Amino acid sequence: PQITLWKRPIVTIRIGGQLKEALLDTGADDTVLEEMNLPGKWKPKMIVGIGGFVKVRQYDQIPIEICGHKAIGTVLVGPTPANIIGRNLLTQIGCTLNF
Amino acid sequence: PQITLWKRPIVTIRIGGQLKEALLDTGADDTVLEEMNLPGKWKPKMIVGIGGFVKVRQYDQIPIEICGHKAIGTVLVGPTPANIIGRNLLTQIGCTLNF
Ligand SMILES: CC(C)CN(C[C@@H](O)[C@H](Cc1ccccc1)NC(=O)O[C@H]1CCOC1)S(=O)(=O)c1ccc(N)cc1
Repeated sequence: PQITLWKRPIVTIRIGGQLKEALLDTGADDTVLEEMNLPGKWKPKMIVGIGGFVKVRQYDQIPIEICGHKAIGTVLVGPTPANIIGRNLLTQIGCTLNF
Repeated sequence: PQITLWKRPIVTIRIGGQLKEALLDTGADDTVLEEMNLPGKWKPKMIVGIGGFVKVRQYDQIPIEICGHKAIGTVLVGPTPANIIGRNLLTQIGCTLNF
């Protein structure tokens, strides 16, 4: 699709057999989801945003779908105020910025 | 242009007669630049990011150019780890996300 930017680029994603809303975020290297459960082993990671450093759990090889586009990727979980789809997945599904 | 996302979508902007690099950030409602001096008067504002709330200065009607595209808009200045161009300007210059 083409996603315009006068409103937040919120889309529907699928993870862990559930549908959620997430922000398509070109300014995030990595994908971060608000607190939830994911299966198996996770490493702790540090990310930096505005406001400073946040400790999150990194899950590898997580099946996920973003507007009908399927992928398996790394997904960080922790205290973010918004589900965020970052460049690791945006590139995978072929997303570009155009003007 | 078309800007791909396997690397950070960093572009050249012009503001206050200087060229700087900035992140095209679909996940930022607003444009925030690292500390700099800008003409005239400013209101304080609070923004939220992944690590919490940050106090910034809001300058209105700032002439700016983003990758060859000229505009006048709101620009916030504050302690951000990166120059970021948010949806206020991205929409103006006709940015979309496409996949
Ligand atoms: C600070 C930039 C460079 C990186 N952030 C992405 C930005 O798009 C960030 C996304 C966000 C949306 C909603 C709530 C909180 C954060 N928006 C942001 O700060 O909104 C400010 C900027 C102006 O208006 C408000 S990030 O969240 O810290 C980030 C960093 C690393 C990873 N792996 C994931 C996310």
